[PDB]
Amino acid sequence: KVFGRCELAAAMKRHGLDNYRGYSLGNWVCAAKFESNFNTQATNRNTDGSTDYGILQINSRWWCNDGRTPGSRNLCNIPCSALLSSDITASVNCAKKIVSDGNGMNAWVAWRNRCKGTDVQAWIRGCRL
Amino acid sequence: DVQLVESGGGSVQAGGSLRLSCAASGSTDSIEYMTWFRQAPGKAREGVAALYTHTGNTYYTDSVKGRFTISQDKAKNMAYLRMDSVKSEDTAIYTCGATRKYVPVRFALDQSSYDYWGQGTQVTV
Repeated sequence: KVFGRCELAAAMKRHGLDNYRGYSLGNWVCAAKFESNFNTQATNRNTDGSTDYGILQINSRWWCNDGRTPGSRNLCNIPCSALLSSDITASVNCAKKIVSDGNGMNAWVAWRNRCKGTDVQAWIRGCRL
Repeated sequence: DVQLVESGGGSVQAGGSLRLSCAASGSTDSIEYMTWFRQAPGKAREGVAALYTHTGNTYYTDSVKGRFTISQDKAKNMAYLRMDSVKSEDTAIYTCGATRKYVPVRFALDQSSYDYWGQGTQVTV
């Protein structure tokens, strides 16, 4: 499923991401745009055998188990397939754990490079939330 | 990829200080963690101090807390290990490690969490 910007903003708001760990809602929408282009089925294989899954491109080396990654730790205690669902619940709950790891949203490369320090509120403007 | 070069190793008397440098080449802000590991003679390699470059947060193994300080110069892809008040137990080959992927903090001092390594520098107390 490919979310619309405001459709995702609304869903993320319902999931309680607004100001989660101090990150306003726009940060999350912006992160999803650059990580997966709002695509819940996005996947990216890495040179270390791991794979990034879902709308927030969560890595199988640490957060979810896809049973094909060397040195996996499944800290979110979920199968990576749950991160490919049209229902973002699993991605959101894991993202909440990741952003609470100790280094904020910096864990998302796309967020660091295209969202951090920008006017992220722009990402929820017009959404009538 | 990332190349890691260490420098600053050598002899130091117990109680003295030494500063190690780790210079990375092959990327800049894609590097996530820059970390120092060490391997004492006849022992297994252990994480000593880790630094997450995008926040400057640091993580230390208990035996060096308060004595060693890891810092960086993000612009130059440099990581430094200031070893203050060294002890005989600190004798070892110090090696720099790095990753271009996020690593949960709880595993930031584990060697298996790193994808790039320097060649090591000897420190003798």
